[PDB]
Amino acid sequence: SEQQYRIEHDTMGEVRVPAEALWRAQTQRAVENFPISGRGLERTQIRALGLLKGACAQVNKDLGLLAAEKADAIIAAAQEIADGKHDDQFPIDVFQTGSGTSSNMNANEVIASIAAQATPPVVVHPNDDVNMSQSSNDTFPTATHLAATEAAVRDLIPALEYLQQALATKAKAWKTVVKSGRTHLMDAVPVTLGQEFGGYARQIEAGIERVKATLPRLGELPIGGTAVGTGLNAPDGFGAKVVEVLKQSTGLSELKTASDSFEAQAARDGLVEGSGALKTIAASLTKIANDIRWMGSGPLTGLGEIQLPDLQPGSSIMPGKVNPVLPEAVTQVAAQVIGNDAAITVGGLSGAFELNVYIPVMARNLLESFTLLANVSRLFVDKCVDGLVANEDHLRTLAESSPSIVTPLNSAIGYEEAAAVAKEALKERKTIRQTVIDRGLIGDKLSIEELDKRLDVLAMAKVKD
Amino acid sequence: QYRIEHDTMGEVRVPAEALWRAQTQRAVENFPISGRGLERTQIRALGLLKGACAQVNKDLGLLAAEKADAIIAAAQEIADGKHDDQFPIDVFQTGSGTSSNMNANEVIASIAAQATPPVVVHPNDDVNMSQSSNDTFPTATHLAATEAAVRDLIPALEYLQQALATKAKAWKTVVKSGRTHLMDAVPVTLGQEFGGYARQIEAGIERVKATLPRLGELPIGGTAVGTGLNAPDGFGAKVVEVLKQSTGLSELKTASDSFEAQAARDGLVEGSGALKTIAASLTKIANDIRWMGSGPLTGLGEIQLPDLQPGSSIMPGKVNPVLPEAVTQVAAQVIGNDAAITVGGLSGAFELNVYIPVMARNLLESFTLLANVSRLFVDKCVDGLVANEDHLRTLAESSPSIVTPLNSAIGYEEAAAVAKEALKERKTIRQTVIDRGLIGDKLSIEELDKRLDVLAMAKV
Amino acid sequence: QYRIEHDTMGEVRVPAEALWRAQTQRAVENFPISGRGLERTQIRALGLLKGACAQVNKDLGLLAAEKADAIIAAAQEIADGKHDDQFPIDVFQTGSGTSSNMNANEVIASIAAQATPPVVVHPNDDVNMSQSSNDTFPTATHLAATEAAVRDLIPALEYLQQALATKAKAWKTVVKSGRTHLMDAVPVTLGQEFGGYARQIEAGIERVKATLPRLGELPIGGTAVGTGLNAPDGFGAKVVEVLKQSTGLSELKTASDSFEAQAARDGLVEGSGALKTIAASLTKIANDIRWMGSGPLTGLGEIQLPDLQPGSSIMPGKVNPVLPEAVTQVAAQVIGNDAAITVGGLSGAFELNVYIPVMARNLLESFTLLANVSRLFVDKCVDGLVANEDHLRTLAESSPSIVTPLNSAIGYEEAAAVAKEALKERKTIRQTVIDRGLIGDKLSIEELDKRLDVLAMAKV
Amino acid sequence: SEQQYRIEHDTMGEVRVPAEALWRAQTQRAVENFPISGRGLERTQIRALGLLKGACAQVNKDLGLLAAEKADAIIAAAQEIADGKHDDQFPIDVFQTGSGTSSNMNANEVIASIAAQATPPVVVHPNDDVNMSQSSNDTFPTATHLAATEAAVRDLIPALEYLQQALATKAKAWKTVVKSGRTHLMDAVPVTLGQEFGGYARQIEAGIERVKATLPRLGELPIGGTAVGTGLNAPDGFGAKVVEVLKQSTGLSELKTASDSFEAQAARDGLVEGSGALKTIAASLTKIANDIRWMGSGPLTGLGEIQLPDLQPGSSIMPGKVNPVLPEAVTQVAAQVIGNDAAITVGGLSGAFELNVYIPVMARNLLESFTLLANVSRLFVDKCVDGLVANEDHLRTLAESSPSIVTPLNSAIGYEEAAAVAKEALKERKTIRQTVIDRGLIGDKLSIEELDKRLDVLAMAKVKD
Repeated sequence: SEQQYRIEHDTMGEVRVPAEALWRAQTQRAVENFPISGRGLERTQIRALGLLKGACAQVNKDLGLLAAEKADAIIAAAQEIADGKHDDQFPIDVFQTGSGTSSNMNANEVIASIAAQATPPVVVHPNDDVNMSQSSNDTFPTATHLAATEAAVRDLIPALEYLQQALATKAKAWKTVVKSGRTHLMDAVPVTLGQEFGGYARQIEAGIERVKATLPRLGELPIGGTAVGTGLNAPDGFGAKVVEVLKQSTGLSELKTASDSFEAQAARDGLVEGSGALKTIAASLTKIANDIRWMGSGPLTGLGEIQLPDLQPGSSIMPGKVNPVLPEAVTQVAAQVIGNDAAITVGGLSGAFELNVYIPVMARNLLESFTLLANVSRLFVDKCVDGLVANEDHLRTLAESSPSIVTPLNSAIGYEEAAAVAKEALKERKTIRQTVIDRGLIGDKLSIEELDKRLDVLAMAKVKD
Repeated sequence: QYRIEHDTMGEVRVPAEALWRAQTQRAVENFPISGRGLERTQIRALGLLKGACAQVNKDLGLLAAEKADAIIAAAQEIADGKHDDQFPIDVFQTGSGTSSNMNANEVIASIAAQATPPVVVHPNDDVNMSQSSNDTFPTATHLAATEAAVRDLIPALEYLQQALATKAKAWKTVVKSGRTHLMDAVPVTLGQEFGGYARQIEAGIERVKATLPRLGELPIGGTAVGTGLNAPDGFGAKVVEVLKQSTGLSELKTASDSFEAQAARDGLVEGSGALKTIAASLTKIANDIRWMGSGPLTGLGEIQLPDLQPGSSIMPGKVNPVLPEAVTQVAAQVIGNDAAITVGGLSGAFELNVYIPVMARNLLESFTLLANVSRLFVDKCVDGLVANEDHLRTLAESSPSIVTPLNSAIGYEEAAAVAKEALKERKTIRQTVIDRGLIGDKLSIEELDKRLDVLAMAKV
Repeated sequence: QYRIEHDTMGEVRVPAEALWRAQTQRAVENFPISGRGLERTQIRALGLLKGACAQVNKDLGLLAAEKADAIIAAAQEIADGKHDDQFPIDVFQTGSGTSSNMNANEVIASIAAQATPPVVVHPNDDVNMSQSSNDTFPTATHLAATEAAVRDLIPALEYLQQALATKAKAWKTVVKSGRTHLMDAVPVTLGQEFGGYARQIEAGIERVKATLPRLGELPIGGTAVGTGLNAPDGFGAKVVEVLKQSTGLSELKTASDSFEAQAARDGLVEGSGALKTIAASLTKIANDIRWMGSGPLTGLGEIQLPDLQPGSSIMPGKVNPVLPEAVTQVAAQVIGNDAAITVGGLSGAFELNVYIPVMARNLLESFTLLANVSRLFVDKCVDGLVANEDHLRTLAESSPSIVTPLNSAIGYEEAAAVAKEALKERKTIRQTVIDRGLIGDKLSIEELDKRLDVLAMAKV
Repeated sequence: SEQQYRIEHDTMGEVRVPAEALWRAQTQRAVENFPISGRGLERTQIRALGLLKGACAQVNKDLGLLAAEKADAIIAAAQEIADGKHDDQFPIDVFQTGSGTSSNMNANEVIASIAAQATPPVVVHPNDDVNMSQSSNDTFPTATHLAATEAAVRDLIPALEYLQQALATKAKAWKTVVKSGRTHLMDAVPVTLGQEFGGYARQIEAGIERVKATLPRLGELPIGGTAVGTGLNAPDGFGAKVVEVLKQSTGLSELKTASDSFEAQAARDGLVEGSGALKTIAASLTKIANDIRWMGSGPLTGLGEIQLPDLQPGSSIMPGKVNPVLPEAVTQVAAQVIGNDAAITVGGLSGAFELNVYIPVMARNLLESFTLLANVSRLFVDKCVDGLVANEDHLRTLAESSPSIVTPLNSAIGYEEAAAVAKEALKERKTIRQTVIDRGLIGDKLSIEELDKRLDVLAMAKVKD
């Protein structure tokens, strides 16, 4: 049958709210007001709002500001929200008012409805009780920084740690697997596949380092500053006490009150800082994934250096073809993180006076970047990196083929003559060794024995470990 | 509960009720990255194309009538959105969209298998006949994009432009002070400003339209690499003919070059730059409007915005410009999406750019956000705007820069001295001119008053 | 050694030999930020406009002949680049370009003061007559930008497109293996690929041309806020008339809306998106070319690039694709410049966008880099490219995916099994088909050989 | 008269080089090859190349690889280059080969020409001697990271420190200067001008923090890795010894050898990381500069909160008008840094195998961002921030005018009634105080004395210090 409504109200009047909804008047307005992307807060963001609302109620209870029956009912309802029992009750668009007033009221209203249908029913006012000592202006970006910290510490870093270990495992397994270095895409001097993969492992290690270095500021929460950062209508030390509860319940050691309470509301520069770390990682990952698909290019017309695990038929039309789908997923994610970074930057620069009103869009983009990076990193290990196989014979051949293996003769014959040696070898399809012989260079400056010691490609890659 | 399906890589457990098969199931397992799949508009576009392809194969005698008809019927179901739950593959799939192409192929086969009469079609040999993912998936993308441009954004933009033009006219004699550098300038009317904003949106429409020639190019018929191998002479022209007849999009066309259309997605980058420009226009229009609405008492107080919702969970009675906030945040998102599309576009290699799904995702999102926010910006903000005309008049008469039209009579340097004296002594411009002894051969009182008139000065 | 000049803020020490005056000197002191000033092209554009304005004031009887003639002569000197050392103000000046406008005004006055006969003109009252910085400086910007688009980039792009088209033709039967996802695909010809690249550049030209309608709009005549205060009826139309006659740029026009043209610089954002697209095209073309040239022995080895310089200070005899490196780095720069122009464009407030100098700087730089690198890309790279035809032929015949045209005879799944067997046993496709017993009712030997022909397969 | 040339040569043959030039064959080729932007290396980049070439020669001398006469002549010539005596001898475009081969050869050739015209002349070979133990692949990005570290530590940070001190000085001077907070551009609750400026000071302090947190990786130099990162043709410990010389001569404590020698050449992710710090600062600065020009907007039709120092006549046409030119310079710079960041990102993601060949473009953009930020920050202090004057009476009036001063009544009368109070006050142009009275709210929940204590605007801004 037809959609049913019950009446709710706010300070602007009465609103018809769908009968099955736990949200009330202000949420419903926002539903009518912002039907823009059709996407609302993520699971991670609803969880954070839930945890925060509970902690605030806890502290209000602790300080005698909110009666136990009310506080306990708000905390039980907030726990349910944290646990994901009410995600369908947050229908508000990402592209709502830029302070998140609407989503803050969403949480307030939902908690009130939950508390009213409990056993026994408990009446809490969405503003006076569930929002006691709070503004959207501290709580909504607090929930944002909390979720972002969580994603950094529990989601991305562990994934990156796992990717790094998988790369370092190839660095060790392939330490003496000689091949031709390539600079500018042209034949350079020998390296090992291991040394390359050690490179990649460091890119990822430095990525972990990058994420960590943002945490001291990504971790700052404005809770306590209420409307403008003055903390009006909040008790002394409210923010400190909320953060203490949140640190205890989440186990996130990096959460802290803001250094400056006006900076933490007038700006979301911490979100801009965190995005810069992930855009760096997108650059590292693009590089890594690219070298891997290039190395796996073929079977026959490419570089043919390594074999990637087959994951799915490559082509609706070319039968038998298999494609480096995982590196494609990695490089597409990197592109998304880069675009998201730019969206965060615009948001970040557009604050005015006491409030940056781009929190939902910045929240959306930063958290997405974290999720995509974390997920793609784990898949990159399990469905690509771990099962790579080196084509070792073909790789030694490549190493031996570069005319630039003449390079270690520089100290003996000089750069100019060595260049002539390389030009001649290649013009006459001769080996560097025979060309050296032919050009009359064996003598006091260079014996045959020195020439062979020096052209040894594995020796030339100078394996350190 | 699971059933076994197979592909050329072997056998795969697929959920029993699911209409997709082996290749789709692997994609579900391989790319759980974002948890978001193709949008409604993309699924629709895929369905229409698959029906179009089967129509052409049928017309040309390549695909038997029973098989073609079963595919056409099934693709129409997909197009109409009866099977969106049957497209579970992530956006962040293989960059050609092979997985989503096979997803359409597999789901069509399953629908056909249970139709009346039942008909067995092979996902590769029949439903993918004469096709590659490399031409069809960007064709569906460019089809979705052209549909969004023409039927969604342009109309929304036309609606916003009309609302602004309406204000340009309604407020044509509403004089106020111009501001340049944020400082008191000479007189303008609120209407002039809104005529400015209306042109920005009109120019936005021109900017979207200018991209259609290349945005509407579809690589269909180029198959695997652009050469048309395995497709018959004229497959593309004919599929595009069918798509124009069914969709009514006049802008669709075959690619000028069938290699450019698969090796690159430059038309998507081009489309995005149009959108990026509109983002910038909309940021400006929206900012001016929130600044004009600022107060009640501590800002500029030029106009009143329709109340849409309580502004503050803590500050009672306060109302906030929530709609210009939606707009400016949508603009930011479009700028981000543009950077993503840019990274994708520059990253092609040889016969295939393999960033189609991320490019497609970001371009289509910018379209929808812009179209949706634009309509709302009219109905919930622009239409209800109310000018505080007397306060605006007061502002127009308060700017010391109204001394400007005296330049030709007293010269810039003396006019500057008039301005500075007026300001420092808290005197009017007129009185300062008089005080400084400028009435005489230089300038009559009649002229002074004629030229200091703020409504004349705004030159409607 | 210094002399005293003054403005309405008071007296300023100016270097004695300098032709600029008080307002320019303050700008020199206020903005030592980048150490870079207006480019040659910008100074030229300013000079032409200032002469154009004096011409119109003269025609309309607003500026006496002696004064107008002195200004016209002086502005022509500036235009021809005889006084670039007299424009020392930083790019990062007041965002309206007031400082550079006064710089032109002051230098003109000084030139006029020492001309024959000598003529005293006032920088504000005479040389700036009927003008603001708010219309003239963006007019000069849009004039420079239109000049760069039409006389610099488009011709360079036409030159690159011709060089690519030449290769498209010269190499039309040079068969090689296609690559999609970086993996062995079906056959293409090198020419087809280069036809692809040529279309990208041809589409680039179309993309630049499509921006001219709005890029060539000049706010001239709108003066301080867009209302035309202090300028006579038709000042803009008339200045633009003169500029078209002198420059021969057919694309210059007055603004559709005189407020949009000063409140925003959206035409610059639009122009940049065109350039950004070209950056992406050029990255792709250049990458393919460096990858095709990769080796001598450890890469793909498809083509040889003209040697331009020793590649390595340490690796003797090595040569590197230095020109595609210049191109791809130019592309990056253009993408950056685009982000800068975007931040500028969205940041207008009321009657004036005050980011004109940074916008102007980045748009004009993208133009010059692209035009310059494009010409070089032809003369020092594309023209001299040499195809290794026999190696390419070997690649075309080596791809296991040449089994593809058998789909209609043996079906996708069997063809896949043929490919996999060929690869695993190191057998040819033809032999594998035979081995797997497929010759018969399905497929004759004559047909197998007809369809496996790589040059036919590329379908020229 | 006509341009004169002398003949030089490299391994590709003979080149005509302008007679007054100290560069030789390979530089001249690059001049003909890359006439793209018409801009070459900056003063900072030539200095770094000069310092590096000297240190390499020093270490080669120390280890017995290069004879004293040769080393001493290279070091004297390198010193002259470091000191800026030969900037006109680096004519090569930014948009040269992406490893900087050309600029590395530029330095090698110039040093050789200097050494030849010394007293007595000393012949050093540009490859064999001046480039001993080096590649462009380690030296050019070493000179880049060195210059970037220098700009961070000696240029930006000190400027930012100076901007921060100037902001904190206003934070203290204006601590009790009450005014109306603004959120969403609408009347909020009172703040002081000081609290706002404390916000800004923290944004800049967190910017210093951001720059510092990149240094451990921005400081890594690949010197020692030579061609591919294997250090072939370099002695054991070459990089360590060069860095030791460079640390001693520059006083830059943050310089260090690379953690992974292949990461430091295959990538310039450190440059991407440094750019992310500065783009965050661009966001902070845009915000700060914006609030300042808005506060200074007027004289009569704006917010009229503060007076900015006049720096120049504002308008060629509007006489007497003065414009916030410095904030305009700040916000334009911020835009440039943002665009530069994106150019760096593209470069950073585009590496292949053993070498990222986008070093010149990335170098160009990062260093520019540093210079512009450093210069604009110092001017922002001296020509704007330091001499700001608060319009204190007008600001108290603004504070007293916001209908949102009803906010501290929430705990006494409830959010809904307080909203009705604010709506009524404003509809009937009454004060919040009188409206409270009129609505019959003085009673047991709220005395007249409590109502006056609570509406006190300076008390409501809750000054902490």
